[PDB]
Amino acid sequence: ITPGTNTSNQVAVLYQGVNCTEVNVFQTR
Amino acid sequence: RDLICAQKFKGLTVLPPLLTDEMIAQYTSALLAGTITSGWTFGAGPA
Repeated sequence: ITPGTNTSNQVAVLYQGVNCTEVNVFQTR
Repeated sequence: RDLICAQKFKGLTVLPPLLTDEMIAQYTSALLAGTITSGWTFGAGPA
């Protein structure tokens, strides 16, 4: 998840198909 | 073992929709509330 290189360089990673155990942390659907 | 997890183990993973069943049901409630109370004006301007 990138808000845009011109805006910033911080990126978020979403591991689709995991329960935050087999990889801030927030478990979604 | 269900077929959902069975097909997932071969690369066939299903992505969840953006609008959940709860959020879609809330859109339908707004349409019903606008049709019964306002009529046809809630889609062509203000209610």
